[PDB]
Order: sequence, then structure tokens, then C-alpha cells
Amino acid sequence: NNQGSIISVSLGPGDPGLITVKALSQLREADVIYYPGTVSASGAVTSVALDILKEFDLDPSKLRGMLVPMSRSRGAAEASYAANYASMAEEVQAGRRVAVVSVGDGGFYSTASAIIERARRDGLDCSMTPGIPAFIAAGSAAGMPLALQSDSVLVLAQIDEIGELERALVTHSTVVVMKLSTVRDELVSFLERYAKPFLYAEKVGMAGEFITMEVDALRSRAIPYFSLLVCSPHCRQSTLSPFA
Amino acid sequence: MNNQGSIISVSLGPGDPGLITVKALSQLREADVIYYPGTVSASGAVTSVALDILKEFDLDPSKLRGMLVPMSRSRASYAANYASMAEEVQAGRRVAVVSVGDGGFYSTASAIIERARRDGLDCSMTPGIPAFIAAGSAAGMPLALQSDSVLVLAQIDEIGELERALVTHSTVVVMKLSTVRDELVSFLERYAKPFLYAEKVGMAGEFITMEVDALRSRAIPYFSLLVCSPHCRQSTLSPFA
Repeated sequence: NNQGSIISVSLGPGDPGLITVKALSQLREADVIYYPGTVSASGAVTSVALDILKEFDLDPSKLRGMLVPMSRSRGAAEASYAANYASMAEEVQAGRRVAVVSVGDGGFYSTASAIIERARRDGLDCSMTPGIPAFIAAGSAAGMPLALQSDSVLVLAQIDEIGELERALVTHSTVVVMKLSTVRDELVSFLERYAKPFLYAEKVGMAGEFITMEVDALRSRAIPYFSLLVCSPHCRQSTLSPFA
Repeated sequence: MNNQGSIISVSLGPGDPGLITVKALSQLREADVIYYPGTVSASGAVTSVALDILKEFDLDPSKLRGMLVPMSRSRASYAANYASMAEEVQAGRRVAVVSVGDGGFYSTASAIIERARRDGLDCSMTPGIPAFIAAGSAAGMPLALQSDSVLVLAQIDEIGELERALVTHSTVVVMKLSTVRDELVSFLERYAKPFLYAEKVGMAGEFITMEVDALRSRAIPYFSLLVCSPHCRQSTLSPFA
């Protein structure tokens, strides 16, 4: 029926089997669940978060979409989440158990952190249940390690110019770049230039999963928001590598 | 029949048995045999966070097989747990090899997976939540926002590694803080900025702090990490001072 007041519930990165035992139980006991999604020109919502929730046989009545276009004002998501907080607060006032869900982990580049600021300063009971980051899941779906003994790992997100990844590469073991859409027109020439093992992973664990280590397989590919890149020598270990 | 016989690298997550994925837990319950890592001191005392997590799931205890490695002969030198696995696999059996955290992220399992894979075996990987991700959520802080970077180090030799990295990176996580235990308090005094220290997150004896004074007498164990980040001031733990 309920338990907490405001909970940031990580869904994991797309495969519903990769939610935690705890996150899943929190969802089933929540009174209301807010999820992010995007809308196209017509209606037609796209929401990876909702696609995941739909696998849990939850009461479709308790679900509250927070909807945006495709935008980059520190992700119009911040305003969208901000705008939605009032209702979440009133639900919490009504004595309800509110979940705000995140693809991957709620504390790792998630706008849910805006809800947990406000929740904590308005003195409400709030919590974070963590989830598997997308880059962790990508490494495992490719059958490779991301980090071994003495490695460093640098994680970047919303890369500005492709030159930012280029500079980082040499001073770091593995580099991970999230949200590749922001360099969708620069990715392929970067990859030809780099000429070193990489993992491209899109929609991992989800219906349209696509993972590749071949530049040719990306030449005429649309690079969407939910996609990431791993540049690392360890990519040689993957099942997707000729090196075995 | 024996023509099956598989091996899976199953991540356990960071410590709280509630932070196992639904899928990894199902795989452990289905497995015929479950190998877990652990270490053994000279007086023969066994330390194994992995077995401590397994002990929380109601598994058949006769299914569990320790892969214990002396804290000594570094490769240790005991990859010879695999021939055992292969045999079980040869015998038609479902073998799980487990990892604390994620099995691809500074893990004990990678060297086993590579051996399986040099051999003809399929060894899929089920992911888990790394300890540093769990530590952030336990403290109620985010680890990264909009265009932030995250740098992860582990088993660092010397405290300078960290100091140096923090000149040019805002958020730096260091895993296996034991390696710099003698230097931690002094480092944190001169650092004089928000930090999160976390030990046994999600388990009995969880200890997390953003107070240097809570560390002055503390035994900093091997499964210990530090996060240095301004994001630490976004926790009810960040010094009321």
C-alpha cells in the first residue's frame, strides 16, 4: 500500500530483470510513481522508464509521467521535475508513499537529485535506492571488464565537442562517454581517427538494444539519447572483438 | 544427459542483499554450484564479503565453494579454481561465480571469465551495483549532475595519486582505501572539503561518515572507499559545522 514518503527509486538501466529486489518492492508498495518521458510533435510518448515500469504489473493508475521534448537547457528535465514537485509534496502531505524513478542509477546523472534537494530542505522523509548505471550494464552485455587492477575510469556525460573525449583519452585507462546524441554528427570520424578498441552501446537490456565495436556499423546510424561509448583496451576481451 | 553445463559470472551487488538484481538472485537459486571469493590470513582466519552476502539469501550451503586465496603469493596464484569449475561444467552442471559489487568493475571474476573464455565456454556476465554508487545513495547525495565528470581510482599505492587527481578533477572516488590507511586522516585535514567515507555499506556494521573526527581511531579495512566531491555537501551527514 505504502511505506516511505518521497523515494528516489533506481530502475536499473533497461532490462527489468536488473532492477534490485529492494527497488522492485518499493515500487509495488508506492502510492504514486513519477517517471520521465519525452513527447514528439503529435502525442506519442517515448519513455524508457515507462517501458520498464510496464514489466512490473503495477496499477497503471498510480503512474505520473513528467513530459519533455528533446531539449538541452541543463536538460529541460530540471524545469519539468521542478514543476512536478508541488504535486509530489501534496501527495506526501496526504500521507502517501511517492516514488520518483530513474533509468540506471538515481544518483548518477539523474534529474531525481532535484527532487531530493527539495524533499530534504522541506524536511520530508526521503530516500535513495540505487540502480546499475548504463555503462556498467554495457560492459557486462559485451562480455568485457571495464576496470582491472590499477585501472582508472573516467566517466563523462553530454560531451560538448568531440575534442573533449580526444584530450581525456591518453591520461586515462578507460573513458566512458554518456548521452552520445550531443556528438552524433562527430562520432564516426572520431572513431576512425581513434583507431583503437571501443564499445558503442545503445538501449542495453531494452527492446532496441544495439552494441557494436565496428565503426562501419555506425556510419549511417542515428545516434540517440540513450547511447554511450566505452573507449578502453579491455574492449579486446569482448565477445564482439575478433581477438576473442 | 550432460550436454549443457554452463558458467555465469553473477554480480552480488555492494552488500545489502536487497541490492542484488532480481535476475542475479534467480541465477544463484538455479545454479548447481556457486564459487565465491575470499581471503585467508596466516593464522587461517577467512575474510569474505562475498560469502557474507550469500549467507543472506537462503541458498543451499552445500552448493557453496570457497575460492580462498592467501593474502600472500600474488598473481594468490590460484586461478586453479577453474579446472574445478570446468569439471562441474563437464559434468553437465550450472556454475555461478560470484563478485562483490559488479563482476566487471575491479573484480575478482575477470581472470576466471577470461580462463573460461580461452577455453570453449560461454560465460555470460550479470551486472551488479558498484560499491561507490551504493555509498552515494546511502549518504543521500548524487555522485554526478549535468556534464560533471567522475574519476574512479582503486588500490592506490600512495596518497599523492589522489591529491594530484583532485587538482584537475572535482569528483574522485578511491576504492580499496586500505592501501592508503596511514595517510587518510592527514590527507582529509589538508583537503578541508566535503568527502564521504564508507565502509560495509548496506551490511551489518555499515559505517559512513563525512566527519574527519570519526576516522581518527577507526581501522580502515579493505572494503572501504572514499568519495571526494562538492556533491557531498548535499547529505544530512555533511558537517553541521
